[PDB]
Amino acid sequence: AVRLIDLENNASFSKSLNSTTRSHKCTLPIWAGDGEGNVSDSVTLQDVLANDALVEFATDKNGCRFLQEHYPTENDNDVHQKLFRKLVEDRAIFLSLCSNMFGNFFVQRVLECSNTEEQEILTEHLATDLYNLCLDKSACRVIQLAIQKLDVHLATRLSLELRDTHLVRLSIDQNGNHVIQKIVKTLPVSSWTFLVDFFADDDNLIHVCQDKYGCRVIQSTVETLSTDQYAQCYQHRVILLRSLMAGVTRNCTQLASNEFANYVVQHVIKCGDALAVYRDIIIEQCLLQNLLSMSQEKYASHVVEVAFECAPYRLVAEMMNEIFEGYIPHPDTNRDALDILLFHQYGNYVVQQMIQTCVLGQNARDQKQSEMYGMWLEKIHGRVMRNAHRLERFSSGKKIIEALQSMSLY
RNA sequence: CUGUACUAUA
Repeated sequence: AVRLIDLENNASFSKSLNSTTRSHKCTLPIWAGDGEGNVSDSVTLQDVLANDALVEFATDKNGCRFLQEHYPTENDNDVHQKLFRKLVEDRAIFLSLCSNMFGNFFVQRVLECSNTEEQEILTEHLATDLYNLCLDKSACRVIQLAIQKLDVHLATRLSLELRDTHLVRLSIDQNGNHVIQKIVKTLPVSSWTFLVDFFADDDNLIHVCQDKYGCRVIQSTVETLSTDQYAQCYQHRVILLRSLMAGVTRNCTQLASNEFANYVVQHVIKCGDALAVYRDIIIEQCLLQNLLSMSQEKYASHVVEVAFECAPYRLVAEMMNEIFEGYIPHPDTNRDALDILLFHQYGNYVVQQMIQTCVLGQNARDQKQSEMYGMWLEKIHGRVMRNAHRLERFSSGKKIIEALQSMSLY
């Protein structure tokens, strides 16, 4: 028949008429309320589409809960499609609803029901200002649900927008860190290798690693790059881990004594396996020659404690020899390192661990190692006995004496 | 006389 070109009707009054609300706090339009901030029972999704009020419901708590509850999950439903198109016609409106205290929860809902086609236009909108969406307290939850839910090439294309950005700022941010960890915990290393190249710099690693939030970023990266373990005929992850663990090893002395970085150092020491070489470097270059000072610190004494727990015998021997005979006695008190750590409110925990390691190590298969652990336990016992009159009045001394109890130091 | 962090939105 004859062609019919149906243009859409111009309506530049919708926003001006949906800007009228009852409460100045709510944004729900007055045609849809019941007077009490709730959504009237005659209101249907066809009414929302007809009055062009998707934004105004999404910016209100009860209107957005209405949208989330009645949003059709099926991708071929007509109302689903019309609502999705209203969401994504304007990029700036979409990025406003992502950054909205309430609207984000709707955006996450359309992610949960999405198909590759929808994910493509969602990804293209998010990529234009991904970094600022990651800093936002509301939009970062959208970004993380995207990283989980998108097809892997789409999420890769998204996370690559973070390259050449101020990643120190984003990593130590209250909101941004959980994005970066999500990337590292979900996407293939090929999608975030620029993070490992960024943390290869010493300055960036220290600033990010010595932070409330960035130390969890560094630890999540180390966990993901090391958990590969075997299943690898080649490497790649080993070279990336090596590139990162290099800076940790070069700056471990500072990191081990920091209020936050101590936990990353403990993870490296405690992990073993693929991190077991790096563990050894940390003890030989940072802990050794500094056991007495680090065992007196609030943060580093946990590092010394896990180092006694997890080290191989050949390093336990050097640590024991440093405590027992590696320090000059105090000029006025003639006090050695062991005497200091017995009565010290942090170092007592180190002494309790030395005893535990020597007790567990008596059951080792090698005879000489068993005799050496027995020798070290006997040295600690003698000093505890010469100071038991004072140690029995402390909780720590009661723990120490009960640990040395009824032993066979063969 | 007992000693450290993050685990964030209605």
